[PDB]
Amino acid sequence: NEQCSPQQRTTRISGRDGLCVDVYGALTADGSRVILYPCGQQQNQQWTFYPDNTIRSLGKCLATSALSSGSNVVITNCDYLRYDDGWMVSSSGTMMNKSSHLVLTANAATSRTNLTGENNVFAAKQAWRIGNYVEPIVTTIIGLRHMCLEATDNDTNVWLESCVKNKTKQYWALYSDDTIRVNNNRNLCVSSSTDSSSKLIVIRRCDGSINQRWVFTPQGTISNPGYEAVMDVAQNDVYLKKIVLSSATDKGNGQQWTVFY
Amino acid sequence: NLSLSQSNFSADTYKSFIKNLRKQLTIGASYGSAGIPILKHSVPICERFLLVDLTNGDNETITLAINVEDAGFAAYRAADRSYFFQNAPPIASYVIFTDTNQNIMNFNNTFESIEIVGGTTRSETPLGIMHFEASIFHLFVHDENYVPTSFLVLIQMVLEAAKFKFIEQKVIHSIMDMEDFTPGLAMLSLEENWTQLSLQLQASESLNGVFGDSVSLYNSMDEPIGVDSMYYPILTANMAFQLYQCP
Ligand SMILES: *[C@@H]1O[C@H](CO)[C@@H](O)[C@H](O)[C@H]1NC(C)=O
Ligand SMILES: *[C@@H]1O[C@H](CO)[C@@H](O)[C@H](O)[C@H]1NC(C)=O
Repeated sequence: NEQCSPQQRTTRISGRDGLCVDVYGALTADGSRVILYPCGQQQNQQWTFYPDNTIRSLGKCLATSALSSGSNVVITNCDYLRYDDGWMVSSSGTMMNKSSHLVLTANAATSRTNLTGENNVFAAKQAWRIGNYVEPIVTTIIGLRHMCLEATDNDTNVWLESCVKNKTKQYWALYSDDTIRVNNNRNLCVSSSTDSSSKLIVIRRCDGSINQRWVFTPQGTISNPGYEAVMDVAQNDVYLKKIVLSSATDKGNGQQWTVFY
Repeated sequence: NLSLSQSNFSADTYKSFIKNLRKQLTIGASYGSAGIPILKHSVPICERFLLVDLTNGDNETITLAINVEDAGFAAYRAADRSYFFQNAPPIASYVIFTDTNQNIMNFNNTFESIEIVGGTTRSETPLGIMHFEASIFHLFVHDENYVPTSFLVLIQMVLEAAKFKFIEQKVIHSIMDMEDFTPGLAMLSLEENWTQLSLQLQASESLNGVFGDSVSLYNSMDEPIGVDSMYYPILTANMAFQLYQCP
């Protein structure tokens, strides 16, 4: 009965590179800006969610500051939002202002940045994990023929190999920004091709792009929502050593994956 | 009936069996924001049981009745005999295994009850092929000393595996290598929290996917991970269906 209608929950919000959503300097004036900052236990990184679709820290509401893209996300007196529909968080961690459709974004070339309301392109820098546990989740990723994804060729390529417990290059760090990182080189991300001639999924330097945003779906796929495609084993043949981005299709089993943590 | 036989037991056939068991259990399921199917509720007794056949190395078959509301075993049949848990739905015996000699087991279908009656816990009960086969056998002959542990084995390797891809994968690791295992904290924490995760996921619809209470799921290094929202891949790439909990 009452457990079906939780009245609030206080948690943290982490995203790009595992940093936290942070009211800068714990300032409380209306329009005080929100940034990314290393995660900690400070009050200015505690966000309380309420069933009115507000998201609050230091008693005030997370909000966009403009109707068009590129302005800061701020906190402001929640009474200023009385006739506002608030925030909607998608199942894939997109945080959207319901009215403007702008999404919470860490847009700069660095992670050490002001957070802004931008047009959604499903970039990794627009992906968020709302939750108190902010760390990357270390896991193997199991796919066709019960095999494990492995980082190969000095961490530039990725394909399926027989699972070997503790084999270093078969471990992945699942970050709050929906990136899939090489566990012992967390500056490298699984990436869809940046060359339009190739559909090959590779490993590249983490850069916040659409190419690097991956969603583990309830239907068992690894989806790139920006590119409306999923990870697939080339020709449903693990011995080809190629994982590609493809449109979703239930012809074989090469689009099925799960996590074994 | 959906079935699995020891003579054709590969990682591939086991995986297909679990895939199909999920499909059958989720006929008529409801869906929320997370997109993880929610089992049916208030199902008429005549429609409440899904039957699955397990065959051992002697070509001896048991038929287990699964309650489609909670993905738990209610009863089973072996030849012209059947056995019902104490806490099976009171009317179940008029609906399933009607043309058998029916018996009541004097314990509930819960891990807690089974562990008490058998004197042994899941953490000391090995899982793997020998154990799956032996458990079908012990249930077929209803060897009272081995019935409780036989349920601990089969509930986990069939039903808990259906509930959680993580557990399915553990069993697959075990079949591929013919390497037995006891469930660790990772597996046990999923089993323990299936109902709680179901509640929180459904409850979270009103809080932008944030839970009312955090749930602790252990990883394979025995570290607890707090899941206080739907935004954890160890939940959403793992839990295959939920108990109905909220309107
Ligand atoms: C959403 O955007 C609208 C229009 O720009 C604005 O009026 C409102 O304050 C915003 N609400 C939040 C919570 O960001
Ligand atoms: C078994 O479940 C029944 C409900 O059907 C309950 O009354 C009883 O207390 C349970 N037994 C134990 C000891 O868990």
